[PDB]
Amino acid sequence: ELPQMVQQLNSPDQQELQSALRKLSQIASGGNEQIQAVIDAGALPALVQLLSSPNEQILQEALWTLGNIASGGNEQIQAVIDAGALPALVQLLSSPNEQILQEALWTLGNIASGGNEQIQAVIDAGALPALVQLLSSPNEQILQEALWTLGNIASGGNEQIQAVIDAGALPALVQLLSSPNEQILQEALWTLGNIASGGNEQIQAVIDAGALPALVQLLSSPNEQILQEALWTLGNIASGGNEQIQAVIDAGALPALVQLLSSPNEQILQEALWTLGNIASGGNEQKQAVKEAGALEKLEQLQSHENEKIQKEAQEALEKLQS
Amino acid sequence: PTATAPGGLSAKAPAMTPLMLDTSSRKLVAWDGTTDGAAVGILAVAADQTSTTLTFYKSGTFRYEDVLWPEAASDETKKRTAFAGTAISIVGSGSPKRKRKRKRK
Ligand SMILES: [Ca+2]
Ligand SMILES: [Ca+2]
Ligand SMILES: [Ca+2]
Ligand SMILES: [Ca+2]
Ligand SMILES: [Ca+2]
Ligand SMILES: [Ca+2]
Ligand SMILES: [Ca+2]
Ligand SMILES: [Ca+2]
Repeated sequence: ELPQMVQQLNSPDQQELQSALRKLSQIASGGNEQIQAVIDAGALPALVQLLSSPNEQILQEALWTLGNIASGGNEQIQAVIDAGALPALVQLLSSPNEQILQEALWTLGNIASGGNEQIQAVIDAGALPALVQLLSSPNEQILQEALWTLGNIASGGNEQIQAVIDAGALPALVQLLSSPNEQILQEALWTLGNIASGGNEQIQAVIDAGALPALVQLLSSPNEQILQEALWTLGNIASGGNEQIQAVIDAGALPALVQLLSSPNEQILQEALWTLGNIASGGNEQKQAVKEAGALEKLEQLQSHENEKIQKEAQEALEKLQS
Repeated sequence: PTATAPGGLSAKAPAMTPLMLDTSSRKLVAWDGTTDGAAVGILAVAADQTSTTLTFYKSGTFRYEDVLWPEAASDETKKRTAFAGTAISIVGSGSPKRKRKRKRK
């Protein structure tokens, strides 16, 4: 039944085309085994062709189908790439139509949720220059979707992270840390976290951008979600070299981190113990700063926590500090 | 310091892949993650099924994060104790995952 609908995507009859497009959209939402059935029927070249359609209703429907196919596995994301979707999607980034724009962002973000080769394919198609421009957008809906795709791109390897840095995304992300909008702030924190998860040169770029003063201030936040992301970013920066570990101490992170060791929130606690454990694995100067903050007695006490994850993280942190 | 040995890989293996000995071919293959204490080294240069010679580390201190552990290896302590009887040394692990997918309709 499925290869008839694929042939019907190029059929001159308007009712035939739209009904096939609607049925195929419904199948593309029914799990990876159903997504594969659509791909094996050869719908992908026809759906990509419809992204050039002068009919906004059809364009939106084909774009929605592709976005749901891109939510599948890496083999299904690659099938979307091999069908030439990326050049069409990068063009839809210059669209004055906010509905098509948000849908193109959602599809690109889902493609950037695949492997390193999938993320590199998004980069090679020149998606990053348009995304950095969308970071200055007054449209809160478009800004979040652009921040979401940027974050999924920065979730790849070191070269994929460096591509985000070289595009000039870091100054905007840092300015977005001062945002009163909790959703935009969370997304700007999530991207920075993925950038700091790479190597030492990527971690340094984050420090050079001036992310640490805002990151340290966000530790005094009553928002557990903002708190977890600010902590995860500071922890990833602290997983770098001693000079990078020193930049964390210089900003005044330690008194806030030590205060967070009092938390009954096992999620905040595990991340606070991990961040200090990374700072503790540095040189003598950094170890002395941790001891000076009063972490030693806290780390030693948290070794008696009932939860094995907290117990192990406290043990690892205290070990790295005293060695 | 890096050692060399004949390679008997069945698929692509990047740098930091743990290696074990294949008793049949007498060549080095990727460590299964099921045979306890069978890991002999860590791949230094990315290789595959066509590669004749593997360049690997037979000694050194490596972080747990840096090593590309196989899917079959589930136990954290069994991974740490995989290089038992060798000059290799392991450290500690992280916490979550970060690849976001959004399915609608
Ligand atoms: Ca039109
Ligand atoms: Ca408009
Ligand atoms: Ca607005
Ligand atoms: Ca607000
Ligand atoms: Ca790291
Ligand atoms: Ca709260
Ligand atoms: Ca996290
Ligand atoms: Ca609790």
